[PDB]
Amino acid sequence: MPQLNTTVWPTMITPMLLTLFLITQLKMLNTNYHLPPSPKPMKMKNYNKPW
Amino acid sequence: DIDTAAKFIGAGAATVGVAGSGAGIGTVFGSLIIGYARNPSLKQQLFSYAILGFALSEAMGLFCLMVAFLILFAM
Repeated sequence: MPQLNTTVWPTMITPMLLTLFLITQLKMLNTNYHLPPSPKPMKMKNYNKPW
Repeated sequence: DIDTAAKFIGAGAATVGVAGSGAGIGTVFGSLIIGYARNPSLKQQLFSYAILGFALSEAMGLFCLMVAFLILFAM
């Protein structure tokens, strides 16, 4: 079983860490979801005429 | 050699432990059919439980294929 060849293990451990923990994560941060725009048509800080 | 020979019987025997996951997986995806036929509105929550059961079931199944290959090659 080549999986048990413990000599090239450091060749798999590092670039995974360089891919699972740095690169791919750095692409999810660049996938943002904005809150959808429903600005209410009812925003009027008004007041009765001067009386 | 008696060692190279016994490795074939030992690795062959430990593979029978996969028969447990063949049956356990059939029960999970069998109960998912029954459980979904009664409350189909929970389809997404039921399936979440099937995968958890499928994984934990097949987990015990691969522990056997572990020993099956631990004996055949790693020894």
